[PDB]
Amino acid sequence: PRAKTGVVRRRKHKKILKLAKGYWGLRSKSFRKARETLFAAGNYAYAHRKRRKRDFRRLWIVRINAACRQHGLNYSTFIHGLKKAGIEVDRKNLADLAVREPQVFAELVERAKAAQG
Amino acid sequence: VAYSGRKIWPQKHTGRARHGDIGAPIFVGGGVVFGPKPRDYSYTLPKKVRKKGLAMAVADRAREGKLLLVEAFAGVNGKTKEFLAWAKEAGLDGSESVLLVTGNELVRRAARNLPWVVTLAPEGLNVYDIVRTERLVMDLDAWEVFQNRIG
Amino acid sequence: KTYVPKQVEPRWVLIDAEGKTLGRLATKIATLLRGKHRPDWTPNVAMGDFVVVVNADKIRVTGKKLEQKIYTRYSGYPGGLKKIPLEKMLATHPERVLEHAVKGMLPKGPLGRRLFKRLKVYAGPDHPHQAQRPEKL
Amino acid sequence: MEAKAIARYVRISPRKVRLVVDLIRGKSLEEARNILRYTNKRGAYFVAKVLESAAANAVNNHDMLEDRLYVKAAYVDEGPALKRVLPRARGRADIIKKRTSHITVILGEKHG
Amino acid sequence: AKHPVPKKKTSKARRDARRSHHALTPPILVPCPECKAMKPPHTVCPECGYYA
RNA sequence: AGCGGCACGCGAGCUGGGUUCAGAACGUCGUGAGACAGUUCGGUCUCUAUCCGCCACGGGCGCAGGAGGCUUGAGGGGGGCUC
RNA sequence: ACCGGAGCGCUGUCUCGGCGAGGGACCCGGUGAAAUUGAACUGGCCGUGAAGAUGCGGCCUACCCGUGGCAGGACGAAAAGA
RNA sequence: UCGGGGCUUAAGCCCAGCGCCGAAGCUGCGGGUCUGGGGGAUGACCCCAGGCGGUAGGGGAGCGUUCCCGAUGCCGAUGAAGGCCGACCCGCGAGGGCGGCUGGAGGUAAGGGAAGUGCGAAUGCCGGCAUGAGUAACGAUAAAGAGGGUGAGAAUCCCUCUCGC
RNA sequence: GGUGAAAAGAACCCCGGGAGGGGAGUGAAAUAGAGCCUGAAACCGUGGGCUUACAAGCAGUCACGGCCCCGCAAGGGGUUGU
Ligand SMILES: [Mg+2]
Ligand SMILES: [Mg+2]
Ligand SMILES: [Mg+2]
Ligand SMILES: [Mg+2]
Ligand SMILES: [Mg+2]
Ligand SMILES: [Mg+2]
Ligand SMILES: [Mg+2]
Ligand SMILES: [Mg+2]
Ligand SMILES: [Mg+2]
Ligand SMILES: [Mg+2]
Ligand SMILES: [Mg+2]
Ligand SMILES: [Mg+2]
Ligand SMILES: [Mg+2]
Ligand SMILES: [Mg+2]
Ligand SMILES: [Mg+2]
Ligand SMILES: [Mg+2]
Ligand SMILES: [Mg+2]
Ligand SMILES: [Mg+2]
Ligand SMILES: [Mg+2]
Ligand SMILES: [Mg+2]
Ligand SMILES: [Mg+2]
Ligand SMILES: [Mg+2]
Ligand SMILES: [Mg+2]
Ligand SMILES: [Mg+2]
Ligand SMILES: [Mg+2]
Ligand SMILES: [Mg+2]
Ligand SMILES: [Mg+2]
Ligand SMILES: [Mg+2]
Ligand SMILES: [Mg+2]
Ligand SMILES: [Mg+2]
Ligand SMILES: [Mg+2]
Ligand SMILES: [Mg+2]
Ligand SMILES: [Mg+2]
Ligand SMILES: [Mg+2]
Ligand SMILES: [Mg+2]
Ligand SMILES: [Mg+2]
Ligand SMILES: [Mg+2]
Ligand SMILES: [Mg+2]
Ligand SMILES: [Mg+2]
Ligand SMILES: [Mg+2]
Ligand SMILES: [Mg+2]
Ligand SMILES: [Mg+2]
Ligand SMILES: [Mg+2]
Ligand SMILES: [Mg+2]
Ligand SMILES: [Mg+2]
Ligand SMILES: [Mg+2]
Ligand SMILES: [Mg+2]
Ligand SMILES: [Mg+2]
Ligand SMILES: [Mg+2]
Ligand SMILES: [Mg+2]
Ligand SMILES: [Mg+2]
Ligand SMILES: [Mg+2]
Ligand SMILES: [Mg+2]
Ligand SMILES: [Mg+2]
Ligand SMILES: [Mg+2]
Ligand SMILES: [Mg+2]
Ligand SMILES: [Mg+2]
Ligand SMILES: [Mg+2]
Ligand SMILES: [Mg+2]
Ligand SMILES: [Mg+2]
Ligand SMILES: [Mg+2]
Ligand SMILES: [Mg+2]
Ligand SMILES: [Mg+2]
Ligand SMILES: [Mg+2]
Ligand SMILES: [Mg+2]
Ligand SMILES: [Mg+2]
Ligand SMILES: [Mg+2]
Ligand SMILES: [Mg+2]
Ligand SMILES: [Mg+2]
Ligand SMILES: [Mg+2]
Ligand SMILES: [Mg+2]
Ligand SMILES: [Mg+2]
Ligand SMILES: [Mg+2]
Ligand SMILES: [Mg+2]
Ligand SMILES: [Mg+2]
Ligand SMILES: [Mg+2]
Ligand SMILES: [Mg+2]
Ligand SMILES: [Mg+2]
Ligand SMILES: [Mg+2]
Ligand SMILES: [Mg+2]
Ligand SMILES: [Mg+2]
Ligand SMILES: [Mg+2]
Ligand SMILES: [Mg+2]
Ligand SMILES: [Mg+2]
Ligand SMILES: [Mg+2]
Ligand SMILES: [Mg+2]
Ligand SMILES: [Mg+2]
Ligand SMILES: [Mg+2]
Ligand SMILES: [Mg+2]
Ligand SMILES: [Mg+2]
Ligand SMILES: [Mg+2]
Ligand SMILES: [Mg+2]
Ligand SMILES: [Mg+2]
Ligand SMILES: [Mg+2]
Ligand SMILES: [Mg+2]
Ligand SMILES: [Mg+2]
Ligand SMILES: [Mg+2]
Ligand SMILES: [Mg+2]
Ligand SMILES: [Mg+2]
Ligand SMILES: [Mg+2]
Ligand SMILES: [Mg+2]
Ligand SMILES: [Mg+2]
Ligand SMILES: [Mg+2]
Ligand SMILES: [Mg+2]
Ligand SMILES: [Mg+2]
Ligand SMILES: [Mg+2]
Ligand SMILES: [Mg+2]
Ligand SMILES: [Mg+2]
Ligand SMILES: [Mg+2]
Ligand SMILES: [Mg+2]
Repeated sequence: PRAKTGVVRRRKHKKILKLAKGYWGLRSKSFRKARETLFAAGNYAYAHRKRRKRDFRRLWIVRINAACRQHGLNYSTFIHGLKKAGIEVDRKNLADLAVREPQVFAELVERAKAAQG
Repeated sequence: VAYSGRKIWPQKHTGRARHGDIGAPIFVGGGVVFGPKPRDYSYTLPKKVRKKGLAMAVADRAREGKLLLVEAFAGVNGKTKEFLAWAKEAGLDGSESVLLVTGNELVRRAARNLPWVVTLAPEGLNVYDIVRTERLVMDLDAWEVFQNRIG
Repeated sequence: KTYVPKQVEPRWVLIDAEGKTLGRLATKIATLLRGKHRPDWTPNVAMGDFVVVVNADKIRVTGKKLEQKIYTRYSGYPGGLKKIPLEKMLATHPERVLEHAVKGMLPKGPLGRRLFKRLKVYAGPDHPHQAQRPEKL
Repeated sequence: MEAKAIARYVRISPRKVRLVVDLIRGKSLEEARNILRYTNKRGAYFVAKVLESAAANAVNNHDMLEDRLYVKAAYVDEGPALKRVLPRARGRADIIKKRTSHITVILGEKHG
Repeated sequence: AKHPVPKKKTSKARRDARRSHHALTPPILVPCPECKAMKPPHTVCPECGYYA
């Protein structure tokens, strides 16, 4: 009983060329160039999913510290204040309040100010 | 494989790969690697199991109710239509596969062509064929010889 | 899902120059070229205020920087390395010395280069009195 | 409507006939007849010849008017190549592909 | 062969790019005054002729 | 009438006298075949540059009306000798 | 037609190069290869790294695409180092 | 050129202090798998805790390919195998379904058996098509020019004259 | 090695020196049209969408934004500017 390659190999290749659509030049036409590209692609994403946490950990901090200093105080103090008062709210992201809903930020500012001193 | 032995090319400063003869399995057309040769597939199953199985098969088809001994083969005279008539009387409506065991050469000739029937000599009784069929039916002269092999 | 600003509006600004420590001042200017002070900060769009400096020909600087500090400049050719000292920068093109700093403090990419274009430095003042000009400090 | 014509297996490299085809894609029939008429390339002759046939079909098979048909589209595809050997210095031999072309012109009524 | 040789297959991109200046240009033509047809300027052509 | 670096700069630039294949000989060593930072005569150096770089020369587009002519010089380069 | 030294004659061997001829090179029309080729969106310096980097870091520089030329690099090609 | 910019009661060094930033570490929330303990008379399943980087290598559980029993069966012209497409469904995954198009005569469940059973590399073997590139070259530097003719087409075929070897 | 169940292998007209096509015709099917079943991939080409001429690259990934396309919708697909 001989089991020639048959369809098996084509389908496995074809299945990867899909995955690699849109890649530059040979990386999307050649199975071998494709697989190589996809290898790194998987790792790049996995590493970037951990990154995306930090990409915003930051963005928010700037944006916060930004509006934060309009009120005369700085982020590193603002957090000392909030954290001092036990105001565990405003998970950094929600301190988008600095943007829309400014008054509430101004509120949280005084609260943190009163807490610190 | 039918090729020569000559070393296809010198293997040095040729620049080509490196090879011996076309016969080598890396070449297409070359010889097969661990491809199959003819071999014996049989083995000697312990006799005591050849028995137990046979008995157990006949038993299974009895505990099931499907077994039926007979002798009143009036449908003698090797002619399918006759055995076909005897079949109905005996409740073998041809609804289920049957392993008809009998010493009778004619009754054999009769039932032979029915697609739902498996004629068979008494000595030929065996596990596979029993299990294949849905119902065992055999003449009493047969049930003596099966009872003889083991019983 | 985090906020994202719309088409902003170029806030302009007017900075002095006299007496300001070159680098110290240069920092503040940069942070203004980027948002970083505007709470709707967006690192891929550029919306930092336009900056306009004047009287740059008066910038302070500590140490002996006026003779010590020298600016290098490579041309493709052999020996093409030029060594121009601070003293000579101000003596000739003086707005130059303020640029070589802030530019060196902006990001590197294509956007960073756009930001540099949002900077206007003069020795004067007498800058082109377009519109906005809220002097700062 | 539209009427096509195709000359297959023309002994001439596609890369070379294509230049002449690009030269008349979408132009009028009268314009092309002139262009191909004074274009200095072996390919012109062929592209012209298929161009002419494309017209007769348009008229004698599809009613459309000569006074107002043009090259809606056109193109050349590569057909099977005649490979030949070629003795070379020191006994080595090269194969040389005398390539081939399928030339296609498709015409259409000017306006409506 | 001997000494220099390409270090890498040219990409279909770079290849076509090289060829950006290969395109032809239509022949310059003018309607001949005598006949109705077209001629290449400064030249005589069949189905026509010239004056003296 | 400087000394060094640049794969003791540079053989896809050249040469090939020297070294460093096969021939042959001298002195020398070895029974020998042979051997020698010992010597001597002879001895095939590969048309086609893809990319970077370099010398030149065009095509495209841009320069937020279109065009003809004249120009400023940021930034480079050349020169720099001596009796 | 062996290998070394010298001299006379004569010379583009040289100081030191110039001009000219023809056959190529170059442009147009016809036909149309090759070694090579992981894939390429393939710059400079100073570092750095398996100790000699277009691909890492910092900095400088650089509009997109070709054509005729040069051979410093791609530890260029060739030959699984003799 | 201290990574750069740039820094002088510092953005340097020394001593003291309060902050904040900062990993795939730790916490929060959800999920998987294994292991252990417990409820489950119960398989199923539920709960709690703990472990889960990995080359040589050991162990375990699966996926697909060819063929055999299951086949005098079953699916198939109201469309088999194969091919092309899919942003859908299931699986951790190898995979399996489903829908559309193509294709036009085969296919083979559940459950088992047997192997020529899975390829990206071997300067592998065979074939196909690329790159260099419209590039080098068109094979002796004895040499060509015109008129006339034939022909769908003529520098290249025929004739004449001139020239050269 | 393979048209199709069967040559029914395409009369006739049209462009062309021919080749090859366009109609007409046969056939269930002609993208079964004659090295003709199926017709994958590399490779070449035509049209359409998004995109690119101040830009630094193992060609991807993450995020946001613009354009084009699907669905009444929340949404999804393609592309790529930073
Ligand atoms: Mg195999
Ligand atoms: Mg033989
Ligand atoms: Mg032998
Ligand atoms: Mg043999
Ligand atoms: Mg060898
Ligand atoms: Mg064989
Ligand atoms: Mg039977
Ligand atoms: Mg100093
Ligand atoms: Mg970027
Ligand atoms: Mg980038
Ligand atoms: Mg001297
Ligand atoms: Mg020295
Ligand atoms: Mg030197
Ligand atoms: Mg060397
Ligand atoms: Mg040295
Ligand atoms: Mg040397
Ligand atoms: Mg040499
Ligand atoms: Mg040398
Ligand atoms: Mg060499
Ligand atoms: Mg010599
Ligand atoms: Mg010498
Ligand atoms: Mg010598
Ligand atoms: Mg020697
Ligand atoms: Mg040797
Ligand atoms: Mg010797
Ligand atoms: Mg010595
Ligand atoms: Mg010698
Ligand atoms: Mg030579
Ligand atoms: Mg390179
Ligand atoms: Mg270089
Ligand atoms: Mg100047
Ligand atoms: Mg100068
Ligand atoms: Mg100079
Ligand atoms: Mg000089
Ligand atoms: Mg002699
Ligand atoms: Mg002399
Ligand atoms: Mg003379
Ligand atoms: Mg000299
Ligand atoms: Mg000449
Ligand atoms: Mg030539
Ligand atoms: Mg010649
Ligand atoms: Mg040519
Ligand atoms: Mg470049
Ligand atoms: Mg150094
Ligand atoms: Mg490193
Ligand atoms: Mg490293
Ligand atoms: Mg490198
Ligand atoms: Mg890195
Ligand atoms: Mg670098
Ligand atoms: Mg540069
Ligand atoms: Mg050329
Ligand atoms: Mg050249
Ligand atoms: Mg070179
Ligand atoms: Mg050269
Ligand atoms: Mg070299
Ligand atoms: Mg070796
Ligand atoms: Mg520093
Ligand atoms: Mg202090
Ligand atoms: Mg358990
Ligand atoms: Mg139990
Ligand atoms: Mg762990
Ligand atoms: Mg593990
Ligand atoms: Mg082990
Ligand atoms: Mg299993
Ligand atoms: Mg059944
Ligand atoms: Mg049926
Ligand atoms: Mg039917
Ligand atoms: Mg149905
Ligand atoms: Mg169908
Ligand atoms: Mg099968
Ligand atoms: Mg479901
Ligand atoms: Mg269908
Ligand atoms: Mg199907
Ligand atoms: Mg099975
Ligand atoms: Mg090879
Ligand atoms: Mg090789
Ligand atoms: Mg190689
Ligand atoms: Mg190999
Ligand atoms: Mg081959
Ligand atoms: Mg091959
Ligand atoms: Mg040539
Ligand atoms: Mg030749
Ligand atoms: Mg030529
Ligand atoms: Mg010849
Ligand atoms: Mg004539
Ligand atoms: Mg005549
Ligand atoms: Mg004619
Ligand atoms: Mg003639
Ligand atoms: Mg004739
Ligand atoms: Mg036939
Ligand atoms: Mg026809
Ligand atoms: Mg003829
Ligand atoms: Mg015909
Ligand atoms: Mg038709
Ligand atoms: Mg019909
Ligand atoms: Mg159909
Ligand atoms: Mg039809
Ligand atoms: Mg089809
Ligand atoms: Mg068909
Ligand atoms: Mg054919
Ligand atoms: Mg074919
Ligand atoms: Mg068939
Ligand atoms: Mg295809
Ligand atoms: Mg296109
Ligand atoms: Mg656009
Ligand atoms: Mg870019
Ligand atoms: Mg960079
Ligand atoms: Mg649209
Ligand atoms: Mg909707
Ligand atoms: Mg992108």
